[PDB]
Amino acid sequence: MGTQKVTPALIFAITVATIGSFQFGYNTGVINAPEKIIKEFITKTLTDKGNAPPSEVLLTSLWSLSVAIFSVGGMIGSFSVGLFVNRFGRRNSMLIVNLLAVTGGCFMGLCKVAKSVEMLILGRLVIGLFCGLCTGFVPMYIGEISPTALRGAFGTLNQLGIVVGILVAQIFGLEFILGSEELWPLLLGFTILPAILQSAALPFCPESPRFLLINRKEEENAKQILQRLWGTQDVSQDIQEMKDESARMSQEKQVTVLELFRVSSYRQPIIISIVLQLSQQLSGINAVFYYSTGIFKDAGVQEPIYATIGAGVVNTIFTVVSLFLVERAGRRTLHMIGLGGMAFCSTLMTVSLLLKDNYNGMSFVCIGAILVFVAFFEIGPGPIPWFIVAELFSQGPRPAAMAVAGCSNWTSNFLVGLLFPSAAHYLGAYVFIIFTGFLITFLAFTFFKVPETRGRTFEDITRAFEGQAH
Ligand SMILES: CCCCCCCC/C=C/CCCCCCCC(=O)OC[C@H](O)CO
Ligand SMILES: CCCCCCCC/C=C\CCCCCCCC(=O)OC[C@H](O)CO
Ligand SMILES: CCCCCCCC/C=C\CCCCCCCC(=O)OC[C@H](O)CO
Ligand SMILES: OC[C@H]1O[C@H](O)[C@H](O)[C@@H](O)[C@@H]1O
Repeated sequence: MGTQKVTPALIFAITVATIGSFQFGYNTGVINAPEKIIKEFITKTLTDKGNAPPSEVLLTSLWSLSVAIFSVGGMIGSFSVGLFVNRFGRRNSMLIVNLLAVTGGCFMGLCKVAKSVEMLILGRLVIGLFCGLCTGFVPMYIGEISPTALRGAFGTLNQLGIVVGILVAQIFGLEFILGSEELWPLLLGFTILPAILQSAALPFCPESPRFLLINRKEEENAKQILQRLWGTQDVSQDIQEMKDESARMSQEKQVTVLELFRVSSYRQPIIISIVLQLSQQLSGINAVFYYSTGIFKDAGVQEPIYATIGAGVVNTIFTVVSLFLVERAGRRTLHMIGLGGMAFCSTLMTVSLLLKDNYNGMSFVCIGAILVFVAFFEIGPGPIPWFIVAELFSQGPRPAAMAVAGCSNWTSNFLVGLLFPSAAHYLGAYVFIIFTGFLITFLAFTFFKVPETRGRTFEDITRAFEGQAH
């Protein structure tokens, strides 16, 4: 660190940014607990308007739309990240898009009194747009304001906000909290509250000093930001690194999404970036999490909701473990340990489910395998893919790269949700071997192809890719 310090100003800026992370986690998790209540809302709304009651097929299809349109919004929003952050700045983009959060939140909060299934769906779409933007904005901002020596640790706070968001959503989802037939619209509308808090705090957060110096050529203002954030007058090493990046950006053509795949020095890190997002989603994490309640039930958990909240707690604990290890073990090591551990547990899910009707003891192995799967997920594959894309690129290509990588993350999530039910229908317990196959494939990819980013400047990493390309 040298004379660099973790100041209250720095902790403030990072924590305020991760309110967006919290929003992504909350909106991801919140819809699941009130599924039956929301289906009753859809039924009653259709018949209140005079229609025939929907079949189970239509209810399932409208429920699935309500859930999945969030991912569609996220695909669009994440892909749009580059547009916003280069035009408005990183801090200013986070401020502006809270208009989407409050709007989507109000649509969801008002859909019941408006007796409108359309408003629920529109609300989920709009909050999806917002969350997709957040998943790119937050690790970018944190990556650009963090001291290099702590960039991974601070990057992991993005995922910590996400898993805290999921857990709070699960806890609120309880029937005696906000998950009642009465108040479920408030469960959804809750997302307006972190938006108001974040929006009030964001003006007092600095704009990215990298955006200021490199994109806007405001060296003096950037230097003063760093000096305050890092609690030291001496920031020459970092300013000169940014000036090197400014020279680079001035010497490279304006970056487009398509160019990322055409240029060898860009194609290596964008393929790494995309494959790392795939390793996160094609792990099956959201399928395992969503369907955990039913799997727990089938293995004999009498009160499955408590096991799923237990998973949410494990989810949080091991994100904190990752936080404390990622600068020591490095990104490569934690990502590989997580992928390998998940491959073991997903295989054990298949084996235990195949055996449990003959050997009941294997029921408990199944329950344990899901919990340990989540633990290994958060050791690396949860936190690292979101922030590592910021690390793999210099200032110029970073927004387009995070747009592409973030979109690939949301899109692969969408595909898992779309295809998993059919795959499970044909393969039964063997469906989890599909995730095992991906996990192993990406474990091999990570070992051979993913560079260690810990403690390295963006310019260091970029020069290394150019050297490999040459
Ligand atoms: C202007 C007044 C505003 C209205 C008042 C509303 C406050 C009540 C709702 C709070 C949402 C809770 C926000 C939770 C955000 C947590 C961020 C996070 O999870 O941080 C992870 C890690 O700590 C990163 O440092
Ligand atoms: C009504 C009787 C109770 C039965 C139900 C109790 C289970 C509720 C808690 C957690 C479920 C997991 C949700 C939190 C994690 C979300 C994982 C996820 O990926 O959710 C996406 C899914 O498509 C959704 O949108
Ligand atoms: C009707 C039978 C067809 C099957 C069901 C209909 C299709 C569902 C499609 C996608 C669901 C994806 C769930 C969306 C919520 C997950 C949000 C999330 O946490 O991830 C976002 C992104 O992946 C960053 O990680
Ligand atoms: O903790 C689970 C969450 O981890 C990561 O943030 C994923 O991007 C998200 O899809 C998942 O729901």
